[PDB]
Order: sequence, then C-alpha cells, then structure tokens
Amino acid sequence: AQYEDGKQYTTLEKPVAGAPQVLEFFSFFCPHCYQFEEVLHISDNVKKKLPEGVKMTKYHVNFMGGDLGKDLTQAWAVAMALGVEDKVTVPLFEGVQKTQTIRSASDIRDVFINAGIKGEEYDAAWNSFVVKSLVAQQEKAAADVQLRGVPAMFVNGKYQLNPQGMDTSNMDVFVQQYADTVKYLSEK
Repeated sequence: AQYEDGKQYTTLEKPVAGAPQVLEFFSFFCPHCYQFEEVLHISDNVKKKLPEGVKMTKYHVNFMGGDLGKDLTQAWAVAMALGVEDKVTVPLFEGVQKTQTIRSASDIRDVFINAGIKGEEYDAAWNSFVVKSLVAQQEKAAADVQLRGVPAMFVNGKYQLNPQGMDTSNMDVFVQQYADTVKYLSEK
C-alpha cells in the first residue's frame, strides 16, 4: 500500500496507554533536531495537517549535553508551564547550537528574560514542583516509548515515525511525506 509498517512508520510492540496523540521528542543539543525544527520545520508542517481534535506535544530529553542537557529539559518544563514554547524554541536552539552562548542554566534563563518573561516568574516556575513533575513526565514518556534517539515522533502511543524509510532528496518531499504520514497515523 501507500503507507506501510516498516516503511514510513513502525509499530511499538508495547503500545502506551494514555499517551499524547502526537508526541515529539527532541533536544536543544541535537544537531538533527535543529535541522528538524529550524530548517525543515517538521513540527509546523505536521500541525498544519492534523485533524481537528488533535494536539501536538513536544518533550525535551536529558541524554544529550550532560548537566546542561538536564537544565534544558527543566527549562522546557518551564516553557510548558508558562506556555511560552513559541517564544523560546528558536533562541534556545540558536543559543545552544548557532551562537553557542548557552553554556549554563543562567544563560538559558537569559533567553527567557530577553523574550519578555519576568525573572520572578521564571524563577518561581524553575523551582516549582509543577515543573518538577513536568520534568518527570518527559522522562516517563521517554521510558514508555523506550526512546533510543532524537528527533522522534510517536502517534497515539502506538506508532513511531520512521524517516529513514522515507525519501531524502527534496527536503520538501521528505517534509511533506513526514507530515502526511503523521496525519495518516492520527486517523488510524
């Protein structure tokens, strides 16, 4: 057929109960994740095609970048708690990978300060238990899908996007296929 198990996607042998409908994993340290988000705009193309009643969830991962990697997961939790994901994603990517001016938790905070988030507001989220559980949620989700690498995307806790079984030349054919495959899986 047009969409095939083992081709554009794979099936988790152990489906995840109560998972987000569309769940993406990434790291701000991840060069491929920079490409996915900042050059290919995969998230944005996926959401442009999602059915009504389907939201996209995006989680950060700890395993790249050591202590800073975990700082970034906690800051992403702060972004989710504050609802400012769409203001910090680009300067976090660019600060870690382009300018490389993000080298400590304080440098991360600066990005939020510069983006209009009050310091008091950021610090209260940073030290909150609400943010601590948001960190734990992200870690739990990674365990639940038995995550091996990033970027990755899972649909309805049952299917894993398989970009290596897709076409690679035209970034745009590749991106459209990725997005089309997510939509297909969402209704499956």
